[PDB]
Amino acid sequence: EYKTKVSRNSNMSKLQAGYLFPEIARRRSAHLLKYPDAQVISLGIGDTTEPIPEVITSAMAKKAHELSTIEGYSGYGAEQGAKPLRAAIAKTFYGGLGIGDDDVFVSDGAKCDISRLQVMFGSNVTIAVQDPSYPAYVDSSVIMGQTGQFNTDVQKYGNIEYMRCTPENGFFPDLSTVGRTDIIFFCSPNNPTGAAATREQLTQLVEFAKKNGSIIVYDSAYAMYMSDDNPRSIFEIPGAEEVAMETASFSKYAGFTGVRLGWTVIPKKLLYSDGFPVAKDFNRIICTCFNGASNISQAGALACLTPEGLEAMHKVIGFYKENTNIIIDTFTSLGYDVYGGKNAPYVWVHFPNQSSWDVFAEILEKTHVVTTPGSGFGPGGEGFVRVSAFGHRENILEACRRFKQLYKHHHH
Amino acid sequence: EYKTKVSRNSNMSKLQAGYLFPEIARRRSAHLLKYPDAQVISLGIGDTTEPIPEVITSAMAKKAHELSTIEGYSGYGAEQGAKPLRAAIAKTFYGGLGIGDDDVFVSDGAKCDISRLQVMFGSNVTIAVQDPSYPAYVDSSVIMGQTGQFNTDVQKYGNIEYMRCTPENGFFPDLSTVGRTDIIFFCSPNNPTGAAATREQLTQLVEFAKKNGSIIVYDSAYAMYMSDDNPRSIFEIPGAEEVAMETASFSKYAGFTGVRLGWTVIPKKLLYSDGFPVAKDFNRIICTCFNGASNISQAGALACLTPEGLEAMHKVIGFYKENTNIIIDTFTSLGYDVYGGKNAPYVWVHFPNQSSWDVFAEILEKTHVVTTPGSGFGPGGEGFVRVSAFGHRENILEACRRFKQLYKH
Repeated sequence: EYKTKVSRNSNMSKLQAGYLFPEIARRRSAHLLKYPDAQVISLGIGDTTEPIPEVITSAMAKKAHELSTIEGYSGYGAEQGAKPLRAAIAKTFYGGLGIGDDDVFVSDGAKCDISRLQVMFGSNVTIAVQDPSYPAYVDSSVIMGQTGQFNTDVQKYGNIEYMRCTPENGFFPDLSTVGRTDIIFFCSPNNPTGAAATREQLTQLVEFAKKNGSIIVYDSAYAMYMSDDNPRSIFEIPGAEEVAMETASFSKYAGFTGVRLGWTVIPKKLLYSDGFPVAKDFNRIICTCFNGASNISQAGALACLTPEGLEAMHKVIGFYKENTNIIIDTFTSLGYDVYGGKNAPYVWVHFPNQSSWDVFAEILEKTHVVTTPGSGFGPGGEGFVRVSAFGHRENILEACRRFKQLYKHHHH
Repeated sequence: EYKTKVSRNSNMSKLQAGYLFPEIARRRSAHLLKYPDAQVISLGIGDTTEPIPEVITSAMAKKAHELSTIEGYSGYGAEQGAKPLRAAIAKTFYGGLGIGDDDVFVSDGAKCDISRLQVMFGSNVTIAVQDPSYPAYVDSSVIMGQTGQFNTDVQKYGNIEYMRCTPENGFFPDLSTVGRTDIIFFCSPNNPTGAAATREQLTQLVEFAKKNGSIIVYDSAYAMYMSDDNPRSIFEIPGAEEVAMETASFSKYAGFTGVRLGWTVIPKKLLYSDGFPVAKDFNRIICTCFNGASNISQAGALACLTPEGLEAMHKVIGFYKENTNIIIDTFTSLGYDVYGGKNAPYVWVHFPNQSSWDVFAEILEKTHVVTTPGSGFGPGGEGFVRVSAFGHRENILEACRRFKQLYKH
């Protein structure tokens, strides 16, 4: 067989396996070969299951129809996004926090923004992540060349600062034990633990970043699920504008998981060590490596940020919050320690003295329910299982009755 | 003022200025400040102007409505793209060329694919590009750290192999003078020259890559504008499957510039030096760094690849090709050497002994038409100007009558 003379990217070689969620998909397929008549319920990947509100899809269809008229047709948008959408985002989510429309960059999703920010930061930065955290932060770091090899003894890539978040520290890092890095990826409410940082904790985080001269990348993707009285944006902390940016998405709010629209906010006071504004490099990246969110997706997002859109999103979020309460009540009834669920549409269940992949496998085998093993979100990680609350009501109720059957003899 | 201690990415510092088209749009904005009532006609960035056919928009609207029903709602799609769409692409554009549905990766656009491919290749590869060429290839290379600084004496970034394409060589490089690199970015029909490589030239390119152990990244974004009888896909050349991948987009065929859908084709027999298949690393990038093309955009694309869709696209393409002819006849009547326009919806006009940025500025100032200066596409480059054919018929006619008035005399 012919082979080229080009070397495989050594950063790709550093990666341990496939992305977590593809590997789950594999095990689910293998399960269905074993049990062809199983009624599988997926509470794994956090994918929304209910229809997008009519107020939102009507706007998208209307925009689509307009594209076939002389008067309504539009080509390329500004790659930062439509001005009225940037304005609406700035007002709706950041009004009072000193964010201008020009600080908002509209994307096709937070996942893709993470990787574009990582292209911008480059191979020479060091990163810190919550441990556990959404696996894309770590994986994007490895791909960009920011790390060493994976150490199988500690289950960590070298040169990443994994800030451990545990029942014993209230799922917020002990910052006095955290080494300096250039970047700090910080998610609140956190995926997978569900923990939302308090104002006092975020204040300490900003103070930490300011003293270390770090940039915080704040992921507020689940902030609309907040029930506790905690900040929804990092920009609520005075000083955040000198050390933080924020990334977010409509995915979990509007059912936009397949529609594709997010944003990143980068303040004017966020500067590199030479005084260069970070937002100017992001703008370069966005103009050269991206061609903007879909015009139809942008019109949907614009429809969301209206009285009727906002009411529709509250109703949807409210439905998934009650799904999460059912799940919480289920595991608590069975005697497990269950974390999260209060401020986020998933629960973080403690299965001490077992490996999370084993618990994942046992739940899948016995109940035909897919969950997510905690070690998929990093070594801190082990052994919790994340259970998603997204699903039709009857599917959630049925999953929970299957859990009850599986776990009835465990406690006490 | 407070500054962090994070060091600016030194690859960002390398970049000589803003991206080409934003910098033009700035000059356009300054012009409208100076003359608020100027009737500006834009023939700069190749943005489509005609409405998307109803067959396509009706499919997208229907998909949008379906997302509001229990039965029609869908969340995350496969990051690689809906299997029926990957199948439609494989069959429609590559049927008979040995391309399987699993070799197709559906994206939100070719510009974004070039960047994802460059993340995949990483910092340690060297690149060759046509000179002139579409600026994203070079800029993505600089961003990924594949280059040195910009050299102002030659107008080139260090460590990039600029393959010279000229009227004199038929806009195809003398491959015996081209140094070995890992990657060869090749556009056919080329943007900005309009030149479409013949089957023999492409055969030479494949033979060149094979003996050098290079990967060709073939950009066929304008291939549907082909008039000459030349290959539309690199995979028409036997042996391309061992050395080449292809990228393309719906933007220019369906007016999708704002809708967002393209694809990359990576063949099973394309392997890194250690035997590892390239498509496998691409798939890993796509699962980690991307969440899939919009479901509505995929529905629109699926409707394009039907008899009705293909008919609509043929009609729109034919319209823009007539526009191009008008532009060619205009500049030829004025005594300019004009290249391209046969196989692409833009014309490459030679303005001898003059700076293309100066020409761009004169045209804008005097006629209120925006063009693209050739130096924007690299040192080879100077001083040509690219004129796009995308526009309502009346605006193309008006723009041409403005050029005639300015130059005729």
